[PDB]
Amino acid sequence: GPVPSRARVYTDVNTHRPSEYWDYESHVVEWGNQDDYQLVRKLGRGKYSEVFEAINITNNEKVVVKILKPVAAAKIKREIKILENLRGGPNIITLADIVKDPVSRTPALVFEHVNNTDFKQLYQTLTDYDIRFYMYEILKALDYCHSMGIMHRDVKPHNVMIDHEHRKLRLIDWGLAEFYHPGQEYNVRVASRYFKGPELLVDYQMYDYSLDMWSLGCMLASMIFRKEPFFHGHDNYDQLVRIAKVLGTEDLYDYIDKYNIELDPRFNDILGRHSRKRWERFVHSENQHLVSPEALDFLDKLLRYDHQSRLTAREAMEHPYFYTVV
Ligand SMILES: COc1cc(CC(=O)O)ccc1O
Repeated sequence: GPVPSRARVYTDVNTHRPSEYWDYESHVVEWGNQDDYQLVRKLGRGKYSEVFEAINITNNEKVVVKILKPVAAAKIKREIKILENLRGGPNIITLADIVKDPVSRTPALVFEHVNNTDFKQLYQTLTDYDIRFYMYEILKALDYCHSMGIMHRDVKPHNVMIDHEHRKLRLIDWGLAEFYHPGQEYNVRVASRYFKGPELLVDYQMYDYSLDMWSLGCMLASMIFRKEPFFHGHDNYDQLVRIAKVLGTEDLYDYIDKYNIELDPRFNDILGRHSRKRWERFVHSENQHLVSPEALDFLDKLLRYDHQSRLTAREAMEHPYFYTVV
């Protein structure tokens, strides 16, 4: 069977804490007043919620209301506990209230408002300096949540809200987040296709905070190379082949051999044999001003098959790529 794995940082952060911190099932939700909020417009609808722009009538301030779909109780308590645990942390969205929606009869989470723009609206037009600046801001959020024993598991441009005018960033949508417990096997059906780490794609369940670092590398590659998405898979299987056409198949086999993982046999007819490509293959006249030797070295240290070999969030903050950032 598979070889076990453990995070190389923040391994035992939950083990030493009282059960109150991480046992979300036992958490008692403190309800606010639903009449304090007036819904203004629907922003979007996903698999588990409907999101609205609203106004807090007690202070005339703009807020965002996420009304959860009646799909599951466990997911709701987990998200609430995580948001309350991380509240006030650097670049973490602030949960302002939790009210019972009168129509859906489900919880409605009330958040601070950032801007009607997600990072996906801006990330393909930033300057070199702004890519470094905002990447450093995302790292502050990731090191904080990892230091608090939490993995986000859905890092992607849509989950980074940016107020470009005020140079402010928030990491949102903690609905897939989980507490890291060493030796725990987790569900691999997390993160969006293009940002899924190889551990999810090869069905390795004992993953950790390092999954968020792969997703962050995918965002960086997309920004510096002006290729969205960087790894453009047609489904979860082709997603791994797209990665192997860049990182090569030999390092993929070394990864699965290290953890004694057996690839799904469906890969026998689609994976092939691919050499590792040099990062310079992705540089062209249109993205060259975003590429530097420091950006390429940093990217190379995030996009590694072996989750234990990737930079941690704190090591990433130490990288030369960020030396120019004030
Ligand atoms: C679209 O803006 C926001 C979206 C969300 C949604 C979430 O955290 O799941 C929270 C706060 C926001 O400001």
